[PDB]
Amino acid sequence: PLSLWAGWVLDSSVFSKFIISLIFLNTFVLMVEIELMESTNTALWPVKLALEVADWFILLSFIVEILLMWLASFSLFWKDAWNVFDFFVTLLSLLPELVVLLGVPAHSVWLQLLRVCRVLRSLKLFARFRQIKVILLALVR
Amino acid sequence: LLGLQQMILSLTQSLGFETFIFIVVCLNTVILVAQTFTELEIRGEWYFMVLDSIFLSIYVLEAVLKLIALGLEYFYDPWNNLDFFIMVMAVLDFVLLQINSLSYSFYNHSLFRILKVFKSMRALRAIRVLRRLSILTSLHEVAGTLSGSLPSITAILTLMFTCLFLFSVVLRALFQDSDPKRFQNIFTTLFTLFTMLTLDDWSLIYIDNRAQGAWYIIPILMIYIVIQYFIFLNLVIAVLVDNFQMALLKG
Amino acid sequence: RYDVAKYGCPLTLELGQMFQPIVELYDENGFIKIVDANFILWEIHGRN
Amino acid sequence: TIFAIESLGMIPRSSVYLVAALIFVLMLTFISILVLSYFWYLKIYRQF
Amino acid sequence: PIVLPFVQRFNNIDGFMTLYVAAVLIHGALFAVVDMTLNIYQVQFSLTRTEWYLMDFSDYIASFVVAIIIAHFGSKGNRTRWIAASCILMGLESMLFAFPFFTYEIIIPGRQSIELCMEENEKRNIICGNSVPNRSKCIYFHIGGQCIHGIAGMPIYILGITFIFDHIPTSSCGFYLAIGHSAYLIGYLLGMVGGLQNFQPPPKEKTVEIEPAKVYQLLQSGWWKTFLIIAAISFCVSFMMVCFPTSLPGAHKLRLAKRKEQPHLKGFLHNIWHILKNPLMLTQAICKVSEYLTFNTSLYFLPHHLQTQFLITPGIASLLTGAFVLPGGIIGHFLGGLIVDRLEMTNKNKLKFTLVTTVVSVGLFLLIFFVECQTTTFAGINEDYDGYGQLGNLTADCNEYCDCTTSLYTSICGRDEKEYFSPCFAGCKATKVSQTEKTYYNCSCIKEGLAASDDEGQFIDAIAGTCDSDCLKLPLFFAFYFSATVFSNMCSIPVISIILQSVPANFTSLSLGVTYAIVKFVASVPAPLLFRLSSAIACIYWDNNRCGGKERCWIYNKNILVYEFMGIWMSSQLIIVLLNIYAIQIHDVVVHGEITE
Repeated sequence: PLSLWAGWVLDSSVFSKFIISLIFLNTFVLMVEIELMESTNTALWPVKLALEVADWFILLSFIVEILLMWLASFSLFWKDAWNVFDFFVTLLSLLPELVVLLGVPAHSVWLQLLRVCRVLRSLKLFARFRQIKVILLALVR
Repeated sequence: LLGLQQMILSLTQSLGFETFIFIVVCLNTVILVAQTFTELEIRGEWYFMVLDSIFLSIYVLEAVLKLIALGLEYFYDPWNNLDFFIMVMAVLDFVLLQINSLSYSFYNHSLFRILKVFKSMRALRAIRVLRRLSILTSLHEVAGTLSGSLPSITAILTLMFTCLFLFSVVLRALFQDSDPKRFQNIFTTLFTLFTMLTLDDWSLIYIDNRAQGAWYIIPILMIYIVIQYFIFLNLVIAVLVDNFQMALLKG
Repeated sequence: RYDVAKYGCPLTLELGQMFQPIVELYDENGFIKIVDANFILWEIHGRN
Repeated sequence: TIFAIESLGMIPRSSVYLVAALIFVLMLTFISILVLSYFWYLKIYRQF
Repeated sequence: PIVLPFVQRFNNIDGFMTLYVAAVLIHGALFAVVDMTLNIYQVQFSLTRTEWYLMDFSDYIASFVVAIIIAHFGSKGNRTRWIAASCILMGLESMLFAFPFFTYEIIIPGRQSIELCMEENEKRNIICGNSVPNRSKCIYFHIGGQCIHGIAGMPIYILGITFIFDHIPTSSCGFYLAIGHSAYLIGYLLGMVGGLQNFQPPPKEKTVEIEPAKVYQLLQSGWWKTFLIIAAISFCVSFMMVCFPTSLPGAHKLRLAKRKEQPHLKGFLHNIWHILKNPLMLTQAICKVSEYLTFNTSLYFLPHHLQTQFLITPGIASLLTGAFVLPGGIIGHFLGGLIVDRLEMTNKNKLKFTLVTTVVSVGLFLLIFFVECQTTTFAGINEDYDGYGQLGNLTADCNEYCDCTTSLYTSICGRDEKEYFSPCFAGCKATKVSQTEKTYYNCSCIKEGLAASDDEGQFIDAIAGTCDSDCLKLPLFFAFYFSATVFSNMCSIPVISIILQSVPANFTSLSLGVTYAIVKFVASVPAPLLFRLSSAIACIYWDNNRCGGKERCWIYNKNILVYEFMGIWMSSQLIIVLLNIYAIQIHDVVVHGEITE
């Protein structure tokens, strides 16, 4: 198991399709909930709450993703390439759950910065094309 | 009337498509450019739409001939797909006007706006099929050298799309309860980010945001403006300059 | 305990709206004029 | 003069446990899927 | 002269399986209708709960006395003919159950008893009990219907699974068992849905006292329609299955492929000796007994738990327990079958898999108990009515004025967060009723109260039903019950797959009957007595003033009932775990002895 399991779930095309589907579903859902949080549609209120809680479930999927990352080289991954930036962004995206469970966010929440951080991480971990990659290499050099 | 009908249709289609289609589309273009023309329509408005219906009947005859023609390879042409789409909306709005009665709003409504823009790509397709001859080789080569680097510019516009969407999300998030009245929804948001991307009264944004209580949103807008400007404009300019530069290096 | 003989019929105001307390003078036969003065509002018991 | 105002607000039900039920349904289904994939890979690791 | 390809495809194994699914579905629908029909019959037709227990046990004892005899009969004769005979007896049973609800609908009506009750008197309509006459005939009809129902329904569940065992490979035996159990489960769901869509009163629920009489007519009319429909469907299924040939072509092809590469009392005794000598069968039998006991206890106890803890009205509580015990159960059965079918599970791996499933189910039950340890809103039992009267002040002048009967007392909720039994005793002599809600007017025996309330055309309105302010634990408990039902339904399929392995092909008929005898006699007979003993332990404060011999209680002690039922469930699950940990070692020893590598 462990590293073999991480390799198998990375090699399987069903897991990659599922995670990218969850990624773009979360990005599409994210802007919907901020549009209306009132009693304009009573029948659409519990399902909108369920959509926000589906986003919380995507955060739990990020938790099991970092569990799969713990299954990898563990302590060696603490200092690496942009994957460690992705790990830090996922930690910052898990943080709003803690700051609403114990922080009482009637203050400068700064949930929006972490939200846009996880949004940009999702928009960069979208299986970027080679035409994007070559122009990105040109831009970084 | 199978393959024999197909080859008869091919020969007579060449002949009648060279002869009949050119003159009737030229007349349709003449009446349409005399029609759009919002000074002579009051010197008209009665001899105009009858000719529209007549030439739309001619166009649906073109559609009927193309449907009875060879079929699949005709569909394989994207311009012919656009023609089929245009004829679909043409028969749709024609029968909508023909049935009358109905139960929705009328007398120059939004659907009528959709119809006259439908007649606008009808005029565009007439213009496109009138230029079968004398497209001029100089601008033909210019257009080919324009279209040579399609993947690079499509990648750059995808990048600029992702960057604008990210900037829209972060600015709408940071501007909550900070008088959203200019950009209260997603459309007006992305339009304000379009103005910020097109250098349009963002200095006015700075001066009327200093009147508000938030000041740190101005450096954020500042750095976002300057990085997206320099990166995108420089990338597109460089890409198209080099694309024409290999063409210059060749013959 | 709230009531009507000492407190009157209460308002049934919907979700948040705009209200101006505007008061007019009245005596004996009927009202005299609208009142332009300086007003103070206070709750019966006390809130913040 | 006296007057009493009763204005409706927007304090709804929290429904936090109502949606925590959905949370629990979801990660139980994910655990069941992981267990099914676990047993499948226990069947198919002996080939390698 | 029927040589049609339709026949040549209908004699295939899938053709048999389709009619078996249909028969199991209609049997489940009929059983689900019959159980609640008997319950409402006992509630409405003025009888005692001991008779409900008696005619519920009649079906179980009929199944017990028919199982062994029909296994012995089908072990020597054709299974198809006995299945057709059972379906014929089933179709007769449905009409025999329908007949009393149409012939004897004038036993206890609201006002139609014109011989001894008169319309202008209210007290004389509830006395002069002529309903007790012409009821013993209905009791005889129902006990005969239950007997013939068991005798006609059991062989099916015996011989259909026998057909699956003897003529389907083990790669699809699990699938067929899973879809048969799912057919029974969805039959239970569909039958309860059809029953409760008609027994419940129409949207004119809250009219004058002709409403109970018209409900009394309507429920028997609906049962009369549904039972005749079920009888016609069963007779059509029996006639279609009669045309099936004895020698199945696919079964004969399977037997020809597998050929290559007298049930005497002495043989019966030798078979019982082999069963008793092999301790795996005994372990699986006691495990199935405990699983069935836990499932039946949960099904009987969950609606009562909802009423006593979450304030869930009986029919709504039973509807919730039903409609949310199926989506977990059918998925668990399907997964349990499909895992074995796809992965070709072995016996030791099956035992380990069942042990793991039972361990996680025990953990989930512990989590359920931990959640139940939380507090909730309390209704009643407030240590006397605020000092005004004692426990027994319910028979006051307000109770006497409007002539309330203590057997149908509901819960009203005042505006001062105090809940009162007997809303008519609460002092409300006026009842003006809205289209979607029941309420009471001019309440005088109530406390001060009148905190906020709400009305447009009048005032002083006490709403009906039990008010709840903290009911968010119910979805959490329902999700935990989903998981528990999944892991309870998923354990049974590997047990039956184990049962298949240790029995040869020629004797596989009697194993199902041997297990089902212990299912219906050892488990199903003393379990209701134990449930009644636990219920009597919990319900100490019976209604001794009028109700008398423990027929209706009011104070259901939540902590004591939760603790006792959870102790019983934990003891049963630990018995299952201990049996599995014995059987793992036993099967390992047997495998080592038979391999001796």
